[PDB]
Amino acid sequence: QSYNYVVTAQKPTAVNGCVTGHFTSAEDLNLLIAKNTRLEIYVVTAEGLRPVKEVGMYGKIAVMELFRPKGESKDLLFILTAKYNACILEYKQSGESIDIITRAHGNVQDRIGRPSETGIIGIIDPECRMIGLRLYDGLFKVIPLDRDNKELKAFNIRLEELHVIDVKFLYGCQAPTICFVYQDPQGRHVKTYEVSLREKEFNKGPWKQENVEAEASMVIAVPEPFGGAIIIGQESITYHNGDKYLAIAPPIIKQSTIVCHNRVDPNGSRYLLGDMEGRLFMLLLEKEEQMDGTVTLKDLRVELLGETSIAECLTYLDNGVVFVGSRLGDSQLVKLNVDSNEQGSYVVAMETFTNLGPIVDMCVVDLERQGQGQLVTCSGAFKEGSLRIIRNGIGIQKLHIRTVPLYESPRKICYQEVSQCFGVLSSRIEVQDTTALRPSASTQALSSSVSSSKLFTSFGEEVEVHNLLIIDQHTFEVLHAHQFLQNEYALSLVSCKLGKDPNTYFIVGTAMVYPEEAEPKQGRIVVFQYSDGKLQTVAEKEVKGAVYSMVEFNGKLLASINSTVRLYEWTTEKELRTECNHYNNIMALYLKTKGDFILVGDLMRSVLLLAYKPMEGNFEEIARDFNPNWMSAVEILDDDNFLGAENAFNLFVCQKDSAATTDEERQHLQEVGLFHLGEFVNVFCHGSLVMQNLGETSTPTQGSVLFGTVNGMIGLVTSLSESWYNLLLDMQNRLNKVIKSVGKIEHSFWRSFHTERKTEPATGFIDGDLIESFLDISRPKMQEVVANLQYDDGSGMKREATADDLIKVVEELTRIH
Amino acid sequence: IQNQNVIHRLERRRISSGKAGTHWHQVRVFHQNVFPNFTVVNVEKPPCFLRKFSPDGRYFIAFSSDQTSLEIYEYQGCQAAEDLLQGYEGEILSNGNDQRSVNIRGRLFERFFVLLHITNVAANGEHLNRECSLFTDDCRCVIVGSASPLEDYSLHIIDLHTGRLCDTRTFKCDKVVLSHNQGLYLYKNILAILSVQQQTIHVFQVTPEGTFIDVRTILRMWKMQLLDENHLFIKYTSFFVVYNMVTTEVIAVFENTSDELLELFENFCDLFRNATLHSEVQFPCSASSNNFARQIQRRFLPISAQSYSGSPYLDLSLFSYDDKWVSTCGDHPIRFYARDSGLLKFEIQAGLLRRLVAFTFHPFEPFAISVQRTNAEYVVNFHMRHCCT
Amino acid sequence: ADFLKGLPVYNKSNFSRFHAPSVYLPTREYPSEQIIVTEKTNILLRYLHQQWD
Repeated sequence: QSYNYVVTAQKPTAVNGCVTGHFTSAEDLNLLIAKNTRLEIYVVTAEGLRPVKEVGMYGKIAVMELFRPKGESKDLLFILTAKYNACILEYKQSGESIDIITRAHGNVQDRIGRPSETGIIGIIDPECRMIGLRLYDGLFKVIPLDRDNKELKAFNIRLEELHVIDVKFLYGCQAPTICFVYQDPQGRHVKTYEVSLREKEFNKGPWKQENVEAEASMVIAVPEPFGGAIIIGQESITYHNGDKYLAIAPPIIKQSTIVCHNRVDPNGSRYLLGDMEGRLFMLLLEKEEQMDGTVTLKDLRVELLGETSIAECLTYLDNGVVFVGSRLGDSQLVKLNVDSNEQGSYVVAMETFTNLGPIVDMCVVDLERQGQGQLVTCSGAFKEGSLRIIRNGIGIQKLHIRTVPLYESPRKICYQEVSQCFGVLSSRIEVQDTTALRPSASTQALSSSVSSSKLFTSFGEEVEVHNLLIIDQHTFEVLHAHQFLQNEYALSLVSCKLGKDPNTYFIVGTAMVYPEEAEPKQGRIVVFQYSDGKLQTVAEKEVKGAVYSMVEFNGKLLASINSTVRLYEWTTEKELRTECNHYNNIMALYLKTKGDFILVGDLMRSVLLLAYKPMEGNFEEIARDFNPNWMSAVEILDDDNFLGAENAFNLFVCQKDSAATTDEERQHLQEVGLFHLGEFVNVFCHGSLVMQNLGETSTPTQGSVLFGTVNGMIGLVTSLSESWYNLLLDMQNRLNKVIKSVGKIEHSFWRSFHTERKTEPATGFIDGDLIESFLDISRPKMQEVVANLQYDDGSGMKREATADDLIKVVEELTRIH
Repeated sequence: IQNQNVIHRLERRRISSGKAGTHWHQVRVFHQNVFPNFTVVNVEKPPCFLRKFSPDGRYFIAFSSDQTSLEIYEYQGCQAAEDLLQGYEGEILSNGNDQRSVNIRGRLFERFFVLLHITNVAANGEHLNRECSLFTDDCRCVIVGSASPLEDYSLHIIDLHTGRLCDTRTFKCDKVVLSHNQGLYLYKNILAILSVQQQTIHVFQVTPEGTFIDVRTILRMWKMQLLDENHLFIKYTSFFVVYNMVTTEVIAVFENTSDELLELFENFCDLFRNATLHSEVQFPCSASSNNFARQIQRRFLPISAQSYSGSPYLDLSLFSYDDKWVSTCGDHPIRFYARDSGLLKFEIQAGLLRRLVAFTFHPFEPFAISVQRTNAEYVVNFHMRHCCT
Repeated sequence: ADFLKGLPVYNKSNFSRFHAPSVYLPTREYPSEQIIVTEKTNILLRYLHQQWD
C-alpha cells in the first residue's frame, strides 16, 4: 500500500538531562547527557570533555541516575524510557573493546493508571537500597536493588496524595525516607514518608507536614551533616529539618521561576540554581557548630552570579566548570570566577554546544543558486531565538550550521526571492508600565513602522509585542521591523503573487488576543509590499477569527479563520474578496495544497482532503480520515498518499482509496502506514539537502520530505517501490536478530504506533537508522544476515544474495541524506 | 491572571513538549478552549432509540422501533453541521417559526449520523434490551442481549464494521439484569454473565474474530463485578465477597457498613471503575485519583460495566461544574467553568426555551446530545461547537 | 565574593588545558543476569492478599 523510508539527517540536539559520576571506572569523572533517544558519555580530562561513547536507545530517556551499590567497584546507570523500559547498565572495558552490558532490564508500565501532570519522576536512595518511580497519580513503584534474586520484583505502594509536585530521598536516615511537595484544595504542603519493603508500605515520616508557598515547586535533599530538605518556590526559599525551619524571601529571585538546581559541595554547603530568564544563582547554606561538635544550619543566602543559557539542567563538573544543558538554546560549558568581570558577572562562558531545537518553522531555499537546498530554521525561544542556516557538505559530508541570533522568539518564516529577503514573524516580551526586557532584533532594525489600523491589564504583567521583520538574505541583517497593533499576535505568514497583480506581497494573518477570552474573535489579513527598503500596507481585511494558516492556491489566497477555510480573490482595486467557504472544521490549523486538492489538518480530527471545483466555484470534501489524532503537521506525499504527524510522537500515512467501489467508501482515508518517531514534528517541507544531479536517477526512492521537530531533530521521509520495501523489511527482520539492543528493548516494540487510543505495530515504514547500521557490523555477522536470503539481482530472477549486493543497495540508500 | 487563550497554548506546545510523560495533558488542556458552546433545540430524530457511542467514538448504536433489529450509524464528527448554522451568532438556536430554523432541525441528525447497518438479530419473539450494550477492547464488536417471570435469554456479538452477526448463546431458563449492564461485565476480553435465578456466574473469553469459548461456571447473590481475570466481587443479601475462581478460595468478606471496606473503596475507586480499558494510556477521573473528586466525596458497589464515559469535559481536573445532574430533569442548566481561573466556559441545557433527562457526551469530541423523555414523548437537542466567521 | 573560593576539586589538572564520538553498535549477545518484573497482580488485589495473611 504505502512504502515509506524514514531516516535521520540531523540527530536530536536538545539536552534533556545531564548527570555526572564514576561510570567508566572508579577513577574517571563521567558526564552523561541524554538527548532524547541518545546517551552520550564523556570523560572529564585536562583538555575538557573527551567524548568516549554514544549509545542509541530504543526509547525516550526520561530518567537518568548514577548509583554505586555496595559490592560494586564503580557506578551503575539506571535509565527509564518513556515507554517504561527500565534498564540498569554497567560500563565494562577490556582494553580496546568497550562493552556496555545490561545488568538488568524490564518493563515497568502499568496498564491502569493516570499519567501525572508533572510527569515521570525517578529517584534512587542514597544508600542504593531501592529505585522509586512516580508514574501515575496515587502510586509509587519501588524496585529493590537486590543481588541474589534472579528477578527484581517491582511493586506499587498506594500514595495517599494524588497531586505530587516533586519527590526526593532524604539523607541520613536509617530507613529510606521520601520527602515530597503536594497540592490539594487547601494549598500546597510538604510531607515525608518512610518506605518499608517488608510491609510494602509507607510509614510515618520523620518530620511533620507543613503549609508552604503557593508556588513551591522544587525539593532538594541536603546531605549530611545538615540533613533536611530545601523547598524552593517562586518568591521564597525554605529549609525544613525536623523542628528546624528557616525561610528567606530575597527580592532578587522574584522576577522569574527557578527551574533547575545542582549540588556543588559534597556536603551540600553550596547549590546552583537557574531560572527561566537565564540567570544563575548560588544558594549558600551557612553552618554553625555546637559545643558537642554537631553542625546545624544558621541562615540561607542567595547570590546572583550572572546570565547563562536558559538552563534545562545544571551539572557542576570540576574546578569551577559548570555544564549548563539547555533545551531552548545552545548548551554551555561555563566557568565561575572569584571576581566579577567588567559587566559585574562572575559567570564567564567557555564552550557552546549547538542546539537546533525547537525547530519552530523552516524553509528550503537555494540561496546560492547552485541547485542544492539549504535549510533556514526558526530555532530557539525567548532570548535564545535565532535563525539557523543548515548546509550539507564538507567543511566526509556533514551538516554545517550557522546561527543568526534574534534575542526574541521567531514564529514563522517565508522566503521572497524577488525581494531577496526573508520575512520572519517574531515576538518579544515587555513589562506593562510597556518596556522591552532586553534589546532584540525587532528593536535594532534600520527602519521600523507601527500599525496605523483603526479597525479595532494590571501593573507588572508581561505583554507580547509581535513584529514582522524583513531580513536580508546575504547579511541576515534586520532591514525592516513592523510592530503590529496592541494585543495583536501575528500567526501565519505567506509570500505570493495574487490574481493578475504582478506584485509579490507578504501576507500576514493576525489575531487579537486577550487572556480572558478562550479564542480570538477578531483578526486581520494584512497584505504588505516590501519595496524601496520600506514596508507599506497595500491592503488589510478584517476577519472574525485568528488566521491560523494561509497558502497561495492557484493565484488565490486560501486562509483558515478559526474553523473556516476561506478562498480569497485579489480583485482589480487590490482588495480581497471571498469566493468560497468550507465551514466543517473544529479548527483548521494546518493547510497544504497540491493541484486542486487541499489537505486540511485539524486540531483533533486528523486530516481532511477537499477539492476546489473550478467550474462551480466551491469546495467539495473528497474524503477525510475518521480516526481522531492530534495533528501537529501535515503534508501531501503524492496525489493519493498523505503524511501526518500527531501529538504523541507518531507518524502516519493515509491513502485515498481509489480502489473503493462505492462513493460512501471513497469518503474514507485508510491509514496505510503507522510509525513511532519519538519526536514532536513541528514542520514538514518538500525538499532535499543533497545534489540532485542527472546521474542520481538510479535511486530506488521517490520523493523527499524533510521534517523538523522540537528536539532539534531533522528527518527525511521518502517512498520505496514494493520490491525494495520487501527487501528492506526482510533486512529489518534479520537485523533485529543480529544486533542486540542496549537495555534489550525490541525494535518492533520501540517503533510501534502508540497513542492514547490505540497501539499497533509499525507498518508501511522502514527504519532507515537500523538499515544503515547494517553497514557497520562485522563481516561474519554480515554473512549471517545475508545468508539464505533471496535477492532480485536485476536480471528479473531471484538468487542467493551476497554481501556486496546488499552493501551496494544500502550504500545507495544512504545517498538520499 | 494566567493566559487562558488558545493561542498561548498553541505557541507553548510548539516551542516545548514539556517534561517526559506530560504530553498527554498538553493536549487535554485544549478542552478548556474548545467546547460545545452552541445548542440546537428539538432536532428531528428518526424512529430509533439512541444508546451511546463506541469507546473509540466512531460508531453510534440505536435500537429500531421493532425492538428486534440493531441500527449502527457512523459518527461524522462535531463539525458535520457547521455550514448550516452560519450567520446565527449566539449561544442557542431558539425554536422559531422561520423556515430556516425548522430546516436546520430537520437536517441536523442526518448531518451528524449516517446509517451503516440494520441487523436483525432477535428471533423467536424475543426483543433486544434497550440498555444492554457492551464493547470489546478492540471496539470491533458489540455485545447485545434479548429476552418475577422467567424467559429464554439470548446473547449476541455483532461486528460493528461489517454488521454481520458473529456469535450467539442461548439460555432456556435465565434471569439476567440486562439493563444498564448490571448482569454483565467485560474486562480485557473476559466476559462474565450473571444468572441470578440459577445462582450462577458464567465466564468466556472473546476472540478478536468474535466468538465465545466457555471458561467456567460457578444469603443470596445480588450483583457482580470482575476485579480481574482472577477475582470476582459478589454481593449477598448486605455482604460483599472478593473471591478467586481459579483457586476456588474466598479471599475476603465485608459488611455493607464496614469502615475498612469504605477506605479501600476510597483508595481504589479507580481500579473499581475501569473507565477506559480500551487503551493502554488512560485518563480516569474518580475519588481515588483526583483532589477535587475526593473532596466532593468526603464532603458528602459493585460498579456497572462501562458505565463511565471518558469525556474530557466531565473531568474534574479541567472543569468545575455542579455534580447534582451529570456525573429527574435538572431544574437548571448545568454550567461548566474552568478549573484554573473559575471563569464560566459553557452552559448545557436539555430543556426547551417530572420528565426524565439524559446527557450523552462524545468520548473526546466537543459534541453532546440531550434527551428529555416522558411517558410517550421524546425531545432531543444537540450541543456542539460553533463559530461564526 | 567570599562565597566562591574553595570550589570543589577532583583533579587539579582538569580543564587546565582546555581549548575551545564513536557510536556503540552492540553485537555480542551477553545474557542479562536479572530481569525487572513488576508485581503481576494489581495493587488492590495484592493488598487484599496481604490482609488475608
